[PDB]
Amino acid sequence: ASAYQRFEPRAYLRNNYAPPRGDLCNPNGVGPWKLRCLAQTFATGEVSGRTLIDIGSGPTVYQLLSACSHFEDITMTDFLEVNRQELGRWLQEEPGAFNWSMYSQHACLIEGKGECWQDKERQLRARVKRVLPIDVHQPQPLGAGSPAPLPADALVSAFCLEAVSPDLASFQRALDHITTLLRPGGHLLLIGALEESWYLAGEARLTVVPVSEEEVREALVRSGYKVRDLRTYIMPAHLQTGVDDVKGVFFAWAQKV
Amino acid sequence: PDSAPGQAAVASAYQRFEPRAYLRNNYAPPRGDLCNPNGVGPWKLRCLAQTFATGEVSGRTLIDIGSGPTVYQLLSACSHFEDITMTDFLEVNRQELGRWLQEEPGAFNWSMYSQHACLIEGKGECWQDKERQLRARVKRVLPIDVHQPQPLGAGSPAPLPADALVSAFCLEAVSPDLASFQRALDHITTLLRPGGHLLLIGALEESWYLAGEARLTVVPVSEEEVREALVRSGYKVRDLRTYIMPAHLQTGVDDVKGVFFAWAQKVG
Ligand SMILES: Nc1ncnc2c1ncn2[C@@H]1O[C@H](CSCC[C@H](N)C(=O)O)[C@@H](O)[C@H]1O
Ligand SMILES: Nc1ncnc2c1ncn2[C@@H]1O[C@H](CSCC[C@H](N)C(=O)O)[C@@H](O)[C@H]1O
Ligand SMILES: Nc1ncnc2[nH]cnc12
Ligand SMILES: Nc1ncnc2[nH]cnc12
Repeated sequence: ASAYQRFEPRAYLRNNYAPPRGDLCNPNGVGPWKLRCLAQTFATGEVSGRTLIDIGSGPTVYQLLSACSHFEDITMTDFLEVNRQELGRWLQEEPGAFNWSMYSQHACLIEGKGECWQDKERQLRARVKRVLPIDVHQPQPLGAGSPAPLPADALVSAFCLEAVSPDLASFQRALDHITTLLRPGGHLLLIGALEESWYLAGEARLTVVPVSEEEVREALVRSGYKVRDLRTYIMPAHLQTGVDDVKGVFFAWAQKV
Repeated sequence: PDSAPGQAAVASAYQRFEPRAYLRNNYAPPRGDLCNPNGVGPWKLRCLAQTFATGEVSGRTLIDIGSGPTVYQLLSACSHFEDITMTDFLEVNRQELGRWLQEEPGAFNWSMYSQHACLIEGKGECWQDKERQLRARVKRVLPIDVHQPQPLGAGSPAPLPADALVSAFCLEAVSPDLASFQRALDHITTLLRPGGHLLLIGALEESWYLAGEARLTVVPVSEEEVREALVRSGYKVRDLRTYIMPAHLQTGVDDVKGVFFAWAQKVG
């Protein structure tokens, strides 16, 4: 909460999206697995519409690489100004931007439509209309007079809720909050840490609520979703690096009813 | 008649061939643009990928004829051959390949090509692994002159006869006339085992191209002239496709009208 005031974007990108965790060459890593989950889901053709909002974007864009060709209006979000700034640098191809090209390349590989990674990035940059503040702890996470088209046809969120909640109940409530952003029938792609209790972001040490796959499932059900898919990636030893105590990564494809 | 004159002219002209300018001319945009699938680059890689994808072209040893300063022509090939020989007439080109082999920063950057080849091969291979494997499998870089009856010389280092040949934009670019071209095709053919395969890529109806100061005179050939030459040398033509160069890609770096890709198997 106040702890997020020390959160360092570059340290976070370093710890999670640079080697080893960010190596994409080996298909058994967390990176390729996450991209794979995202791509397979959209390749189904069942997740579609006009508008999409990414909840708790942080300083990362990989979570939208497969989504962007299915949604012409995209809203990115985060609670921190610094994350939003870091997003801006990439979206505007400004100097010092993080280099997401490995991931863009990999989404292209996985998707298998012969697309060059540059076309992929252009499209993503083209369809992201706005980068907005957000606080999942608020009943109206986006605020009141949001420039964001509501309700969204679809939601994405990776490593936010559990990462910003002290306990299960808070986790459950935050999920309720963002769900009100989602149109009935809409879709939610939720990615997150399993059985994690802390992670580091430079000088920031974040407290995390440790959640299990069944708990995530139950929270989704409790929030009014049908769970279409819930998969688990177990974190191999060589990717336990001192930056957290994550045990695994869950991917959930839920649909609002 | 006498082949020494024409060959002498060609050797004289190539002394001015500039690898960086040539690379810039043909492998940087717009000709190098890999994003448009209708562009020449994507078409070349695609011809190679699909040929190797048949699984019908394999063995232990491969020789790339007239490599120049480029490696793209081996990207799809390298997963099918343990031992690859690269070759060029010009030391400056050989040095260029040397820089890429050592993975120096000053080396020309081929990774867009490596990536694109990974993309269309469709095995989810990252481009660093593809590159890593090409570097490992290139066992030597050798001088060569396709006009000599033994293009690699006598007692060459190369494992002979090779199981397969690749050759991109070499023969026509160094043969003053059709007979020269034919003779050259004959010479490289002696390097290949019977039943082996040759993958030939080249310019169609081109009479000149630029490589810096060097402006080289090319023998313009047609698809049919190419086919007959392959037959004349002892090959069965398995595949001969043509790409017509788009007007927007005719940049004044040459007068190429199109590009040919031949898949030929040496009779035996
Ligand atoms: N109260 C709150 N409401 C909404 N987002 C918050 C929040 N407190 C912190 N965040 C954001 O939650 C994110 C967790 S990490 C960033 C995750 C990123 N989506 C990726 O996939 O790697 C951080 O960007 C953090 O700034
Ligand atoms: N007499 C000869 N015998 C064999 N190769 C020759 C030659 N004279 C010039 N060459 C080489 O023929 C090449 C033509 S350029 C094509 C290079 C590369 N294979 C490509 O795909 O882009 C030049 O590298 C040139 O140095
Ligand atoms: N909080 C976290 N823990 C483990 N892996 C992550 N990847 C992104 N955020 C993470
Ligand atoms: N000499 C040449 N002419 C036309 N296109 C080429 N691509 C590579 N070399 C070429």
